[PDB]
This record gives sequence, C-alpha cells and structure tokens, in this order.
Amino acid sequence: HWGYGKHNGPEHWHKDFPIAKGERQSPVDIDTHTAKYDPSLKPLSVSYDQATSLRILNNGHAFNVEFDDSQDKAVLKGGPLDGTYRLIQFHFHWGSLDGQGSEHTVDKKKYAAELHLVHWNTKYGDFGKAVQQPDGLAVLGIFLKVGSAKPGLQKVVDVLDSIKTKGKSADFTNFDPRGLLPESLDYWTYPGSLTTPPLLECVTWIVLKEPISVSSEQVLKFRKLNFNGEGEPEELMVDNWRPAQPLKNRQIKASFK
Ligand SMILES: O=C(/C=C/c1ccc2c(c1)O[C@@H](c1ccc(O)c(O)c1)[C@@H](C(=O)O)O2)O[C@H](Cc1ccc(O)c(O)c1)C(=O)O
Ligand SMILES: [Zn+2]
Repeated sequence: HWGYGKHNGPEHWHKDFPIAKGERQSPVDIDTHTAKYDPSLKPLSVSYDQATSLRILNNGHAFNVEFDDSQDKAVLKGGPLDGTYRLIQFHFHWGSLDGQGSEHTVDKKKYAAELHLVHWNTKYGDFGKAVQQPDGLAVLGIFLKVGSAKPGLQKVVDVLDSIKTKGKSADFTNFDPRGLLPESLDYWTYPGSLTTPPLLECVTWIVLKEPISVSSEQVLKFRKLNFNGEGEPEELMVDNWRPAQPLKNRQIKASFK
C-alpha cells in the first residue's frame, strides 16, 4: 500500500522497504559544479530504430509504455555501460504544479516532470533477474520543462483518456521513443536505485543535461490521470515523485565539459 499520499508517501516507504535508507538510493541532487568530467566514458549509443511498443498501462503510480523486450530491438550501450541494455518500458514522474515534478534535481532545481526509459542488462536474461544485480538496469532520465509542445509526446497524451484509472491498459503499438529525446546526449551518470518500491540498488543512472519542452496542455493531461481504480473516489495522479536522497559515498560523473 505504498504511494505518494501523506500517510503512505516516500517518508513511509522505509518501513516496508528498508533499503529506502540504503547506500545508493535515487534520485539525488546533481550538483553541477561538483560533478567531474570523465574524458574516458565511451560514446553513448541509443539505438531505438527497431523499437516495438506494445501497450500502455496505468499501474496506480504512473503509466508505463511497454515494449517487446524478447529480442535486441531497442538498446542502450556505451557511455558508462558495459554490454547491452534492452528497453522494457518508459514512464514519467510529474507534479501538480509546473514548479515541481522531477525526481532528480539540478543544483536543487526541480523540473515539471522527468521521463525514465528503463533498460535491463541482457547478460541477466530478463528484467526480474537483472533487478537483483548491481549493474542490472540502465535508466535514461530526461527532464521536462513547460514551454513548446513536444510533437513526439502527443500520441501518449491522446491515449491517456482510455487509461484514466488504475489497472486500465490499452494497445499502444508503433510508438517511436526517438521522438522523446533532446538534441544532445550529454549526460551525468552515477550508481543508484529504482525510485519506487522495491527501491532495488540495481541502476546505472544516465541523466541527460538537456531537457525536452512539453506544452502546458500536455502536462495538464497527465494531471487528469487517477491513482484510484474505476468506481473509487477520484484522486488525481499528481506528485508521483520521490525527493532527492543522500548522495553518500558516490560521485556523479559528467560526459561533457
Ligand atoms: O526481483 C524481482 C522483481 C522485482 C520488481 C517487480 C516489479 C517491479 C519492479 C521490480 O520494478 C519497479 C520499477 C520499474 C521501473 C522504475 O523506474 C522503478 O523506479 C521501479 C516496478 C514498476 O514497474 O513500477 O515493477 O523478481 C525476482 C524474480 C523474477 C521475476 C521475474 C523474472 O522474469 C525473473 O527472471 C525473476 C526476484 O524476486 O528475485
Ligand atoms: Zn521512474
């Protein structure tokens, strides 16, 4: 029964998930002046041309756009990564107000939302085995600011009416995640965790410096989703972000400057 309310939100999660107070939790604040440029990271490779989206699901915390991950079709490699990581799903975290919503922060700045493209290390065979390993996942995080519309997001926005409440899904084929990427792939990277329960410490985070722009109308549609199931009292799906966690014994590396 974890969630984002007062009685079940992030400050409570540790009771069911003690790793919430662990040594490599996410998100974190990215102190841009303290991140160090690492000239050895290798180039980062996002290869989404054969991506096969299948479905979109309201899971009661966010919505997931799910991909066919039964072959190497949409993969992330390079950068800090050893080997190849397959795209399984993406989702967002967002606020009730444009002044909050991101999980990572940049010099304490909160963005309106944050996109997570979730990938698992193919050496572990599937996602459920991967999440039990310290290098099991690579999550590409992309900040959203409110300004111009993102054309490549609109297909997602337009289907949300059909998945308003928890447990609803809809077919969502032929969606191209390349339409969600900024121009630059400059990034910060650090070892962390899932940002929702079970909070497993299995993620190499790759957080892009350049945000994408989405329109006020687009984010407003996100905020019409519901945490609740159909036929239950309406609770808008907003503020589904975990705040920054202590950095502890970690260094954030930059791919640039
Ligand atoms: O570890 C797991 C499963 C953990 C898990 C389950 C559901 C999840 C999950 C992890 O990640 C969460 C998640 C995903 C993305 C995020 O950004 C995030 O913050 C949180 C969550 C969600 O989608 O919100 O779903 O299963 C294996 C078994 C097991 C099960 C299945 C298999 O195929 C296998 O080989 C082994 C085991 O229990 O050892
Ligand atoms: Zn996430």
